[PDB]
Amino acid sequence: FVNQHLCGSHLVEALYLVCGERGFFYTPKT
Amino acid sequence: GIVEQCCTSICSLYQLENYCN
Repeated sequence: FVNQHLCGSHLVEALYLVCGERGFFYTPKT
Repeated sequence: GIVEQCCTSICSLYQLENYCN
């Protein structure tokens, strides 16, 4: 699922799955 | 940032993991 174009909710979901209990930051403007 | 690297080009695990806490 990581090695492709990941946009919008699809990107969020990938971050959620990979990062697990660490959580993550989603900063589309930066 | 993430959109340029993972949405408008192909993402990688290496890159995703930079956004984990």
